[PDB]
Amino acid sequence: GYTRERTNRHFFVARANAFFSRLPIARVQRSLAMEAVREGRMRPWKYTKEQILGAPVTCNFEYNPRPVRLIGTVMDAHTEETSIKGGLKVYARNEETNMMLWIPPGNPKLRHEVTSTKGSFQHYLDERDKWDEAWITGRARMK
Amino acid sequence: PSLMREKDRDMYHCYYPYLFDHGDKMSLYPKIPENPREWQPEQLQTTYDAIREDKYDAFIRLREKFPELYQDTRAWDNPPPFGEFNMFYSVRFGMVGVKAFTCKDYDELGNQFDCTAFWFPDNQVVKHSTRNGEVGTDKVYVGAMNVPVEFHKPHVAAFYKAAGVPVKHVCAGFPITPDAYAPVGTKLDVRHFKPGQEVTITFQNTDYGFRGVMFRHGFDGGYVWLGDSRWQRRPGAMGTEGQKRIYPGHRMAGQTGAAAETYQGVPVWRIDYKNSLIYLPTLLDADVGTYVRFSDTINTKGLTLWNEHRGLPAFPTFIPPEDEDLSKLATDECQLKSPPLYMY
Amino acid sequence: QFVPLHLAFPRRHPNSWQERQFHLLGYVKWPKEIGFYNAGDNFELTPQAAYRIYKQNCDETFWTRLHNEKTIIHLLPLVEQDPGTNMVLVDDIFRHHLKRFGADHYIYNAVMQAAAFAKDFPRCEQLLAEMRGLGLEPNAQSYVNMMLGARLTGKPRDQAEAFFREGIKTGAISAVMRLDTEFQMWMNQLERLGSFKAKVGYLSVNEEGASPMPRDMWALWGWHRTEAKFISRKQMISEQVQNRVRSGKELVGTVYQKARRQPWAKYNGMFPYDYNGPARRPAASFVDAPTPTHNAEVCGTAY
Amino acid sequence: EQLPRVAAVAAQYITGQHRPDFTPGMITGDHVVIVNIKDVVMVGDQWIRVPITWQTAYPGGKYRIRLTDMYERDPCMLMWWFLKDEVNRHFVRKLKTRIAP
Amino acid sequence: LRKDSKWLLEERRAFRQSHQRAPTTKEVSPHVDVALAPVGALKLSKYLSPCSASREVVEHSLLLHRTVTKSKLVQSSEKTLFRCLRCFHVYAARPRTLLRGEVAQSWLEYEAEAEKEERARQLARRPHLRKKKYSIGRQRASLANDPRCCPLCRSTKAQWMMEYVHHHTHG
Amino acid sequence: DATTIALVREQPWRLSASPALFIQVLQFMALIKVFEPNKWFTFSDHAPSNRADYRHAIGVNHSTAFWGTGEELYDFMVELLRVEDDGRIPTMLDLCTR
Amino acid sequence: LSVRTEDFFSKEAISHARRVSWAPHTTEKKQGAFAKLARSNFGDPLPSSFAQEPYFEEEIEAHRKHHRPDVYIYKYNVSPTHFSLRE
Amino acid sequence: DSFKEHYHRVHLPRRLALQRYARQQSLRNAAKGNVKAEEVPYKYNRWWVNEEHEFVHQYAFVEDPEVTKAKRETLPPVTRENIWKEPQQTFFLPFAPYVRVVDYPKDPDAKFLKPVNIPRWKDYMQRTKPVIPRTWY
Amino acid sequence: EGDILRYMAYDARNAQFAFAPIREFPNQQEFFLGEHDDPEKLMEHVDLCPLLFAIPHMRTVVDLHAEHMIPTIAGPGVATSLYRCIYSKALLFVQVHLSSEVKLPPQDPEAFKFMWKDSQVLPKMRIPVFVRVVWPTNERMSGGGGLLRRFNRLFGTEFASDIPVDAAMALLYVMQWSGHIKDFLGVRGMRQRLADLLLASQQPEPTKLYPGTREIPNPEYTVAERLGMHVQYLAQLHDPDISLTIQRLLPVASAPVRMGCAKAALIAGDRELFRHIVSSEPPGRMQTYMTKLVRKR
Amino acid sequence: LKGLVYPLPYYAMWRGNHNKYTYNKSTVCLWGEGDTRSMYHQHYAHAKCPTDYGRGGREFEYLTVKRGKMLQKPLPRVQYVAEGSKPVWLFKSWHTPLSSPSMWEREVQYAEHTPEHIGAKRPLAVVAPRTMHRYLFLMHMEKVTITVSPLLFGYGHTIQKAVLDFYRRAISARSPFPKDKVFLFYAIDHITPRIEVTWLDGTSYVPPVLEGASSQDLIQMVMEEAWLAADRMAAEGRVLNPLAIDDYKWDQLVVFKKVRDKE
RNA sequence: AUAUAUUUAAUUUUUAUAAUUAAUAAUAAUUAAUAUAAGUACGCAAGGAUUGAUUAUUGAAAAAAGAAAGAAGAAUAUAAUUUA
Ligand SMILES: [Mg+2]
Ligand SMILES: [Zn+2]
Repeated sequence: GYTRERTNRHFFVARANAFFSRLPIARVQRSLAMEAVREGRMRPWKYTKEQILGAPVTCNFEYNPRPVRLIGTVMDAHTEETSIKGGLKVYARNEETNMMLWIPPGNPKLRHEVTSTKGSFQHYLDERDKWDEAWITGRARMK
Repeated sequence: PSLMREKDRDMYHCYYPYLFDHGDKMSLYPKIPENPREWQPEQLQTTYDAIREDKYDAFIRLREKFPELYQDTRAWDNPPPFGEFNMFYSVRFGMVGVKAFTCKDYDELGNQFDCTAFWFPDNQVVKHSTRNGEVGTDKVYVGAMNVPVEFHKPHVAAFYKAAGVPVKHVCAGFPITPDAYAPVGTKLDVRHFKPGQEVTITFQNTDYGFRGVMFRHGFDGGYVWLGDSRWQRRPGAMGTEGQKRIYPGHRMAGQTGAAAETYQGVPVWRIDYKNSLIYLPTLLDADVGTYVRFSDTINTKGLTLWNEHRGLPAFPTFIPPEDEDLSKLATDECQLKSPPLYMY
Repeated sequence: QFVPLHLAFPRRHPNSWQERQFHLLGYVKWPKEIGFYNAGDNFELTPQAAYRIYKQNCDETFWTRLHNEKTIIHLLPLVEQDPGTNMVLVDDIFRHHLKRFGADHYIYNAVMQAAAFAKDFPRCEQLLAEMRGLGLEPNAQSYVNMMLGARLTGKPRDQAEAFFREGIKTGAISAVMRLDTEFQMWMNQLERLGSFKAKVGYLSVNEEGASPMPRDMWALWGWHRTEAKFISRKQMISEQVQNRVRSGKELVGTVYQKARRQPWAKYNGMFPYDYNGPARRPAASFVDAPTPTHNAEVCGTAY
Repeated sequence: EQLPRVAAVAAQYITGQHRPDFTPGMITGDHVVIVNIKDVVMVGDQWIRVPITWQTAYPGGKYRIRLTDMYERDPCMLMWWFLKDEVNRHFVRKLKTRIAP
Repeated sequence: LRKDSKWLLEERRAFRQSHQRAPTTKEVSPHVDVALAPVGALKLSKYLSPCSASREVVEHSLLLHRTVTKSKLVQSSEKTLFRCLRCFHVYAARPRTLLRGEVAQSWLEYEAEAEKEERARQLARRPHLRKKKYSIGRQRASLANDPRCCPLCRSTKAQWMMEYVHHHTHG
Repeated sequence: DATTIALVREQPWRLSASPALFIQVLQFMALIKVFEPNKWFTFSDHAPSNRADYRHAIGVNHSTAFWGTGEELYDFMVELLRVEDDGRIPTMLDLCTR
Repeated sequence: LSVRTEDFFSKEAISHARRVSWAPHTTEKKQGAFAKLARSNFGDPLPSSFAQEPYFEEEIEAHRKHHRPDVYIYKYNVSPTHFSLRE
Repeated sequence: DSFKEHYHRVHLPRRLALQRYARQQSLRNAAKGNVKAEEVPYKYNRWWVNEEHEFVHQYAFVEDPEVTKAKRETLPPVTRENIWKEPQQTFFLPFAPYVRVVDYPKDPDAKFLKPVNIPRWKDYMQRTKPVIPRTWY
Repeated sequence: EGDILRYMAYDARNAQFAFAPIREFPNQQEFFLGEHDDPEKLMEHVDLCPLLFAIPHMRTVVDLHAEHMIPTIAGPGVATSLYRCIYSKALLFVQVHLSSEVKLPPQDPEAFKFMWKDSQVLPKMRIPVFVRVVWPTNERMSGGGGLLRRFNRLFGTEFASDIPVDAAMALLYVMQWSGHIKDFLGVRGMRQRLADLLLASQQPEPTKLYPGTREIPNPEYTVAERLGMHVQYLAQLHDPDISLTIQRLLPVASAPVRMGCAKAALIAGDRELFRHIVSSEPPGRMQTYMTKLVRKR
Repeated sequence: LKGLVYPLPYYAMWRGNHNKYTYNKSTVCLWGEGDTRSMYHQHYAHAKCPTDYGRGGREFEYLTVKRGKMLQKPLPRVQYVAEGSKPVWLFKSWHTPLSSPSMWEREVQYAEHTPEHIGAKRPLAVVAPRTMHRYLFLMHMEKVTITVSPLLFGYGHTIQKAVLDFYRRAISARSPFPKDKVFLFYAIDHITPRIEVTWLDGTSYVPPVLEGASSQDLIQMVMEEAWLAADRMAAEGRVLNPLAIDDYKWDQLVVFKKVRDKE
C-alpha cells in the first residue's frame, strides 16, 4: 500500500565530519604501516615514480610444495612512501606468456623485492611496447 | 525445535521427580480436597505411595552422595540467581560509533580483507526507559560525541540538562534485559566488544536523490510483472480475471538511498582501545561521518553467540582496571586482533 | 496435527442444554429435605429421608442387609451429633435386621462404627464379644472400628495397639511393613479423617454444594466423553446387571486392558443432538403433592 | 450463553434500542460490561467450521481464519466482531452511528 | 564441481514427478563431472601443419568438446577462475550467472523468468521489503559476488581459465 | 515522575507521616491536569486533541502516547486512604485536621 | 572449550516414572544388556511412540494392589495408603 | 481504520487500565506499611521427555526489583583480565571430533584395536546438541 | 579444596587419549590380571589403592551396556585408563579388552530374545583385564635384581629387575584385595594355562544347559572358546614365539580356536600368518567375520 | 520478532515468526492444557498439578519471563522414617537380570519398612512385573488341590468350564513333573469349586472364582500371587530355584516359530 | 499513433528516543545436498546403506514531535590552517 524510503531520524542524519579533527587518522595509518613493517609483511620504501618506474623486481608467492617465483619489470608504483595503501604494477613474461600483475604490499604469503631502486626508462619503454603489442595481438585474434 | 504439547506435561513424561504445588510446601501427591464431598467417585486420594517415595528417596540420596556423577542434575533445584550473565536471557546494550575510514589488512593464511575502521568518541550511558513497567519493555539510551552547549537545539539541550549527563551529539536506544543495566553516566570503553565477535550494525547509506527505474533496481527494474488472475490450464471452459489496478509494490523510479540500512552478523577484525577504533572486514555504503550503531548478534546457525565454547562477554559492560593509563600506554600496545578465519 | 480433532475447551453446550439433558436422562429434582447434589456434584441423601425410605421399604422384597448398612451409614453423622435419640433409630434398624436377616458382619460392623461415633467403647467391646460368641470372627473392618472408637473416646495408643496386634494375629489385617509403621499409618489416616466435631478432621468440613441439579451435566469421571458421570437409567441398569454378571473380570487389571482403555482411537463426532440440543422430554410433575405448609420456613442443613 | 445471542442482547442495550425515547439520530445507550468471555460457548463443530474472512490492500490478501484461531489469538476479538455485525445490521450508513456504539 | 543449491533442488523435484520415487544420490549427481580435452589432442593439432588434411577432422573434434565443456560448466555455481578476452583480465566468477547469456538454454531461460516472478511476489507482498533487500549497498555487493562482466572492461565475453591454461601449457 | 519515585518506591512513609505534603501534592496534581493529557496538546476546545490517548503501529505518537505520569502516585494515595478500613484506626485521618 | 567425552557419547532420555533406578549402572538402555548377552549390536529405530493420547491410571504397591482390605468409614474407603469415595 | 486497528485503538487504554488495576493489588501491600515484592512459585517440573523419547527443557526466568535497583545504582565490578584479553573463538568446534588415527593400535587398519574413548563417526555427525543431562553448551 | 580435588579426579576421566602420556618412559611390561564379568569392580579396586595417586592422567569408565561398548565378535574397542604411582612415579596402563570373544551372533535374534527373556539367571562373561607397567631405567630405585628375583621366587610370579618396587607392591596389593591373585599371572603362567586348556580340550567336555546352535548359540563359554581367548591373551602379552605357537597349533584347532588365532595374529601384527589362516579356513560365517575384522580394499 | 529478542534460538518458531499477542491468557486447548483445570479428568487430576496448566496448542512456552522475587519452595520430605535410622542400600545393575525380584526390590530400604511378623530380614518388593500370565509355573509352588463338583453343570457352566480349563492348563504348565504337584478332587456334594494352593513355605491362598472369570484370569491371579509369595520367601531367606531354559521353553518356542512363520 | 481519472513509486526539509496493534502460520514448506560420512551393512561376485553438522541462500520482513523565501558548500572536500 504505502512505504517510506527516506528517514529524517536525528541519529541517522547527524554527522561527525566537524569532530573528525580530534582523531589522528593519518597517525593511525602510519601506525598500521609501522606494525606491518615490524611484523615483516612489508618493508619500507622511499622512491619516486620516475625512479622506480623501469626497475627489475622478483616476487615469490609462497605455496606448498613449491613457492612460485616471478621476475618482472616494474611498470607503475602507486605510492612513493610506505603505507597500508601501497600498490605496484609489475610485468613479467614467461616462455610465450605475458602477464601484468598489481602487487599489493603487506601480504605475508607474498614477498616482492625490487633488485634496484634505480630504473632504466629505455627498458621501461621496451617492456611497455612489448606489452601493448601483445595486448593488441590478443584483441585482434579474439575479434 | 522439538514440538512438546502442553498436555504431555504429566508426571509420566517428566525427567525429574514431578513435584505438585500443594500450597506452601511442594509435595509428591496431588492436593487432596479439603472438603470430602468434592472427592470424585473414581478419584483415588493418595496419601502415601511407596513407589514414588522410594524413587524420590533414591534420587535425593544419589544427588547428595555423588555430586560429581550427578552434577548436571543440580539444575533441578538451586537455579542460577538473577543478576548473573545468562546464556539465553542476558542481552547487553551496544554502542554508537562513527565510520572513520577504510583500509586493507591481510590474515596469516594470505586472505586480503578490505576493512573499515569506525571510531567511538565518547560512549556514555545517558538514559533508562521502560514503558509502564512491563516485562522486556525496558531499554538503555547511550549517547555519543560530546558537544558544546551552543551546538544542540534548545529542546534537546533541555533534555540533556534534565538528565545531567554531559550533552552528547547523538543518542541511540538499545532494548535490553533488566539484569544488564549500567548507572547513568557510565563511560563505555571500546573493549566492551571482542575481536572474535559477531556484530549487527545500523547506519544510513549515502543519498543519490531521484534516480531512474533502471539505476534503482538494476536489471530487475526493466521487467516488473505479477499476475494473481486465474487462467485456464486446459481448454475445457472459459474464465479469468482482469488485472484492473497495479498491485502495490510495483518497482518504479523514486528516492534512492538515504535509508536505514542494517548489516547482520559481521565479525570484528581488530580493536584499538587507545583511539577507540574497531575494524570490520565489510565495506559499507554510508558516507564518512555517519553515526553507526553497533549491537550484539543474538545467535547464528541455531547457536548462541555467548557460550563457554567461544567465550564469555564483558557483562554488563567492560570497566578498565585502575592502574591502567591509556595516556602512558602506546598505540601499538593497544591492538587486539581476532583469531584467523577463512571465507572462500 | 495442529488442527484439533476433539476439543475440551471451549465448551460445546450452553446452559439450557444442561436442564434439557437432566430431564432427558430421567432424573427428578427432589427437594433439599430429600437429597441434593453436593460440592462434588454427587447425589447425597439426607439422613432424614434415608430413615424415611428405610421405614417405608423395610418390609418389601427388595430390601437387603446392604440397604440396612447404607441406612446406618447415612445416619452416622446424625448419630455423632446427637447420640441420645439417633441411637434409638440405629437400634430399631438392628432389631429389624435381626428379624429379617439375622447376624451379619455388615450389620455388626455398621453398629460398631455407629457406637464408635456415639462414643460408646463399652458398647463396641460388647458388640465385638457378641460377634466372637456367635462365631463371626472379627474382620479388618471390625478392628478398624475398634481403633476408631478408641481414638475417638480417648483410649491410649497402647489400647489401640492391642486391637491392632490382635487383628494382625487373627490375620484379618495384612501388613507389609513393620507393625509400628503400620500402626502409625493407620493412626495418621484416622487422624486426617477426624470426627464430625473435631475441627481438624475432614469430617469437620460441613460445606455442601446445595444444588438440586449438578452444574455441569457433561462432567467426566474417567478418560473419554463416553465415560460420563451422569448417564441415562437404561445404561445405568446395564451397568448394574454387568456388575453382577461379569464380576470376575473386575479382579484383575492387565496392561492389555489398560492400554486398550486409551480413547486415542475412539470416535468423537458431533451427533444430531450435539446440534439440536438434548432431546426434549417431559419432567416428572408433582401436581399431586400437597401444598407446602411450611414454605416460609427455611430448611436446615443435612447434618 | 452463545456468542450470537449474547452479542444481540449486548447490542440491544448498547445502541439504546431498549429505551422508549430512542431516536435514530441521538446515539445514546447503556454501558454493558461483558464478563467471562473466555468461557463463552458455541455449539459443536462451529468453532471449526465458521469462517471469518476479510480483505487487505495487498493483492490476493484474502485472510480467512477459523473461530478457533481467532479465539486462541484473542477471545475478545470474537465478541467484538459479533457486536460489530449486530450493530452494522442496523447502522452501516454513518461512520458515527456504526462506530460510536 | 558442486551444483547450485537452487538447481539441485530443481533436479530432486523433477525426479520425483518423473520416476515417482525418491531421488538417488548417485543419479542426481550433485557434483558436476566436467571432462578436459585429451592431452594428446591439443598436441595433435599443434604439430599438425595447416596444410594437413587430418587437421580439420581433429579441429572439429576439439570445437565440439570445447562447447560441451561449456554445457557442463554452466551447471555449477562454485567460485571459478574466469578470464575475459576483451581486456584480458582474470577474475573469480560463478559459471552459471556468467555463462548464462552464451549457453542459450531454455531451461536456464525459464528459471530466470521464474526467479524474477519469485522476487516480485515477495516485493509486492511487502513494499518496504525492497528497502532492506534491494539497496545500493546490497546491489553493489551482489554484483561483486556474481561478476557477470569484467570489472575492468565491462564485457560479458569470458572463458574458463582452467581450459585456457590446459590449452596453453600443452600447445 | 521523580516525585513519584521519591515518595512511593524509596520513601513510602513520608505521605502518611506528613498530611500537609499529601494535600499539597494532591492540590498540585489537581491544578495541573494530569489525568487528561489530551488537554496538554489541544489548542482550541472546539477540537480536542488525541496526542496522548491515540497511537498507531506505523510509528505515530510513540514517545508522547500513554504516559504513566501520576497513575502510580494516585494509586498509592487512594491506597493510603483505604488503609483505614483494614487497620481499624485512621492514622492519616487522625493525623490530619478537619 | 576443550573436548568432553560426555559430549562424545550420547545417553538415553527416559522419563523418571519409567526409570527402574537412578544408578549409573542402569542409566543406560535396557536393550543393551540383551545385546551384550547376544554378542550383537542392535539398531532398531523408533521402537514405540507413546500414543496420540497417552493415558495411564494410578498404580500402587504390588502387595497392596491385591491385598486391599474392605475397610470402610462413614462414606469413604480408607486404606493405610489411600482414600476414595464409597457410593 | 480496519477492524483490528479500531479494536486495538479502543482496547489498548483498557488494557493499560487493567494492568494498573492488577498492580493496585500489589500496591495494597506497600500501602499497609509492609512493602513486599511479588513472589512467584519456582516450578521444578521443566525437564521433560517428549513423545519421540527426546529431552526438552523449559526456560523460566524471573526478575528481581531489588537486584534491578542495585544494578542501577552500584557500578559493576572490574572486568576480568583474561576475559577481556583472550579473544572469542571464531569457528565452533564440533561436539565430537573424528580423529581417524590412534597411535595405540599396533595395526592402525585393525578396526577392533582402536580404543573406545575415541568418538565414532555416528557421534561426530549426530551430536550437534548437548547431552540429555547437560543443557548449556 | 576437597570438592576441587574430587572434580579434578573426575575430569581425569574426561581427559582425552592423545595428550595422555602413555609412552613416556622407556621400559614396559604387561600383566594379565584375570577375567571378570563386571570389570568396573576391579577398576574401583585399582582406583582405591594407597600406592597410587587419586588423580589419574586418563580414566575411562567401562560400561558393557552402552551400544559403543558392547562386546561383539568384531571387537568394538579396548577401554584404556592411566594411573601414576606416588613414590616411584611409574605409569600403569589398564586395558579392558572386548575383542577377546569368538562367539558368533545368532541368526534369528528374536528366538534368542524369546529364549533368554524370562530367564532369571544370566551366565557370567569372561572379559580380560591387562596392565602395562611403564618405568624408566632405574639402577637403585628397584633395589637391585636380587630383591625382585626373591619376590618372584616367593610369590610364584615374574617381574622385571628394573621394575619399581612401588608399582610391584601396588599391583600385588590390588590383586590380593580383589582376590584374583590365583588368576593373576604373566607370560610364564599364561603358557601353563594354555597347556592346561589344551589338556582340557583333549579331555571330553560336559554338557551345558543346551547345545549351542547356529540359530540359538550358548552364551556359556566352551573349552575351545576359552582356548582361543587365552591365545589372544598370550598374543597381547607378546610372547616371543607366539607366531610359531600359532603355526604349530593351527592344524589341531577348531573354528572357535582359529578365530582367536586370527585375532591373535592381528594383535601380533604380521600379515602373512593372518592371510594364511584366512585362506586355509573353509568358507563360513567365521571366515566372513574375520575378513570383516581388518580393513581391506 | 520485534521488541526484545532473547538469545534463545527458535523459541517462537512454533508460534510463527512474531512475538505478538503475549498478553493473552486463554487459548484453545485439549485435555490437560489451558483452562481445563476447572474441569475434572481422572488421569490429569493425579498426573498434573492444577496450577501447572499453561498455554495450549502452538502457544506452548519454551521461554517465560516474569517479574517479582522468586519464592523457591522446599522439597518434599520423606515420611514414615525414623530419625537416625541407617538404611541398607541395594546396588542395582543390568548385570542382574530384570526378572529377578532384587531389581524391583526397594533401593533405599530402612529397618522400619521390614516386616517382622512375616519373619523376613528385608522389606518386600514394591512394584510387580507386568506380564500376561498365560501358563502356570509350579516351581515356587508346593502343591495345588482343585476340588470340583461333577454332579450338575447346568448350574455352573461358566464356572465349571473355567475351573476345568484352569486344571488342564495347570497339568500342562511349566514344570518338570506337574502331575506330581497338581491334584484334582471330585466332591459329589460341594457348594462351589475351590482351588487351594500351598507354597514351599506352606501358606494357603484361595483365588476367588466368580462368574465371568476366565481360565486365563485365574492363571493370572495365581501367577501374581505366586510372584508375591516368591518375593516373601526370598525376603524371609528361603532359597528358590531360578527360572531358566527348559523343555517347556522349547515346546513354547515351537509355537513361537509357528506363529512367526504364520505372520 | 494527444497532456486525463482510479491505482502505484516517491517527497512534505536534524524527529535525542523504532515497531507491545494492519503485513492473521512459513522469505523457502525450519532447509539442506556435500568431502568425512563408508573401500563399510546389503550383495557369490560385480558392485552397493540408511544419514545429518563444519563447506551454502537460512536476521525473514514497515525508523511519522519544535519556530524554514541564500549554496543544507561561504564552495579550490580543514567548520575558519597565522590572515592588512
Ligand atoms: Mg524539520
Ligand atoms: Zn576485462
